Amino acid sequence: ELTQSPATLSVSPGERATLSCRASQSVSSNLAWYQQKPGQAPRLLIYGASTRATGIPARFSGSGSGTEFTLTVSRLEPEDSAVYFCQQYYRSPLTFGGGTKVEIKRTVAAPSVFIFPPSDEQLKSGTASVVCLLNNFYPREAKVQWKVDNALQSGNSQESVTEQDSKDSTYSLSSTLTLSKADYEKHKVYACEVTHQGLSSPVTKSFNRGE
Amino acid sequence: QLLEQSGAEVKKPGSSVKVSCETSGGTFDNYALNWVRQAPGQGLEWIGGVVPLFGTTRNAQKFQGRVTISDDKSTGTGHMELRSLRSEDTAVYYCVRSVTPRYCGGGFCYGEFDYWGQGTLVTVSSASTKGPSVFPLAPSGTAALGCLVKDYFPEPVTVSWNSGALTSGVHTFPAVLQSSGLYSLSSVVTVPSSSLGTQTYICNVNHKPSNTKVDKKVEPKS
Amino acid sequence: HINSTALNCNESLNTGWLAGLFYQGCPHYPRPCGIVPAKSVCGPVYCFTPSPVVVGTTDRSGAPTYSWGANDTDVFVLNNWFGCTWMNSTGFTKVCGGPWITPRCMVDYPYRLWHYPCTINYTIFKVRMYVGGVEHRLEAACN
Ligand SMILES: *[C@@H]1O[C@H](CO)[C@@H](O[C@@H]2O[C@H](CO)[C@@H](O)[C@H](O)[C@H]2NC(C)=O)[C@H](O)[C@H]1NC(C)=O
Ligand SMILES: *[C@@H]1O[C@H](CO)[C@@H](O)[C@H](O)[C@H]1NC(C)=O
Ligand SMILES: *[C@@H]1O[C@H](CO)[C@@H](O)[C@H](O)[C@H]1NC(C)=O
Ligand SMILES: *[C@@H]1O[C@H](CO)[C@@H](O)[C@H](O)[C@H]1NC(C)=O
Repeated sequence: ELTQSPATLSVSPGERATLSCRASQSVSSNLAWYQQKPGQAPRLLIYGASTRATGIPARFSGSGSGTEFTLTVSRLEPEDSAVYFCQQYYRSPLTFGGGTKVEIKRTVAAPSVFIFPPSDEQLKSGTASVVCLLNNFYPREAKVQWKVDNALQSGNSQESVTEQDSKDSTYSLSSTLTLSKADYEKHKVYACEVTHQGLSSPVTKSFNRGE
Repeated sequence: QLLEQSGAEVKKPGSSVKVSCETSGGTFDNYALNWVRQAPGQGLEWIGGVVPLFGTTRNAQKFQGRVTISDDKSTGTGHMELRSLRSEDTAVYYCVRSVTPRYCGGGFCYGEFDYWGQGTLVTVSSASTKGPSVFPLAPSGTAALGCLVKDYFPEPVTVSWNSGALTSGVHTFPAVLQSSGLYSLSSVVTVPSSSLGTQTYICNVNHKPSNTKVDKKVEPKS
Repeated sequence: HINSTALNCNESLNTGWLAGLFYQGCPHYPRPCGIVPAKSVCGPVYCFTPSPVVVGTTDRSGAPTYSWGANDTDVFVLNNWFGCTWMNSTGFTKVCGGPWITPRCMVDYPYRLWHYPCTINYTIFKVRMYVGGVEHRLEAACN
């Protein structure tokens, strides 16, 4: 059984990333490292503890034997944002470590904020979804508050956040406010207020029902 | 080398599922076919594998008796059949093929996993399958627009834009489970404001479990 | 019959050689064939009568065994054919008595290329040769 600690890492571009795999019992050198980029299958990086797989850039390097293993990524770049898993093939059953998710740091970037009213088609069917988009920001922490005719909302919104972008190391986030058609038509001003480190003051985007 | 797996699936508990693994080009030299799964938020778990030259198999204990893994050496198509499905079996299942064996022990062989399929999400649920409703997120020097993909079950849906001609700037968000037990997601893209009303934007929404394919036109409102 | 194949293989030092079990640098007399413990063997054992013959794992009584040579009781009884060849557990070709019928021709058999990789570019010919008083037809691989 394989232990990867810590389960997360946050490292700056150009610097070196060091990942740890500990086996509970010797696996000699029968250990592989895989990289799993967002939404993709894992790809083999290292086998036999230290041999680079074909087509793997040389800045990926493994070492160790027995129970202590290390994957080293030299000169990190944005494309390296991923989960890395170790795996042993010394004895059956084959086992994997739990993974270490590497986030690549970048400069603070404010979200670009967009608000979208519910479509006429959806509203006709009895429900209103109001969507607020926070596009391409860093770091991941961000707050979205919905206000309906200046009344702060609670309990009627859900958020979803992308995985870190492999090219610009940003996140995007969507917040969806869900209302019945009847509640939606009782009010006029719909606003989402965005608080983020990259913003000196909170940004508000809004629309009035019916323009 | 590219491994291509059959599409996503939804199955009632107790049912069976068979996932296939096809090689893009012709078959290539490999000595073992294995299968590996990943729960939606979790890590990687080995299911079992087959060494076709010797006809041997190994399975992890959780699957002993209900999994059959096989490999068609003539077509290059591999299979995993998983039986007696339970809800805990919901997972992305990955096909893997190994090229260079590293040790053998009667009568099975082991080594690193060279090639991975893109993965097959299998959902095991007693709930009803439901295709999504797709609504435009209309645009108001960079504009944003999108498609809201509401009230479907189970995962996954895929969204492309303009039949794949538009990929830069696209964000298709992880689905969220709503209180109704149905999923919702949005897909957005940023485009030049000067393209609005001149460039056509269509989101292509695919929900394989309900065999739904929807094209939605997104344009600024009147 | 198939799981009478000893399959104790460990790439260890030399890397890659075990692929030759599945698919595709270049002289003392060998010792006579005896009883070989299956635990040291990786892949099929061939003997040469001079025609190639596979010998499966048995116990020491000759009773066939079917455990992929994984047990201490598993052996190859090779004392009788003129010689035998196999791969040992760490990738070394072993001979007792290779199966050369000529200074430049070797008996051909499914694992010739694995056991004798320096004959990869030899050509296969249907030949006939006199062993003792017995003509034999076989396929040979020649320089
Ligand atoms: C497989 O064959 C090789 C070659 O004979 C064995 O390696 C020899 O082992 C002895 C005992 O330790 C050494 O004294 C020799 O120097 C080794 N020779 C070489 C070339 O390394 C090896 O031990 C055999 N493996 C098994 C499992 O029997
Ligand atoms: C494989 O082994 C099993 C038990 O070890 C035996 O019953 C079976 O006959 C063997 N198969 C072949 C084809 O020899
Ligand atoms: C195989 O050999 C390695 C060293 O080359 C050793 O550590 C291991 O214990 C051996 N047995 C295996 C991998 O089953
Ligand atoms: C080795 O032999 C014992 C008894 O002789 C048997 O129980 C065991 O299953 C054998 N090993 C394997 C791998 O079959």
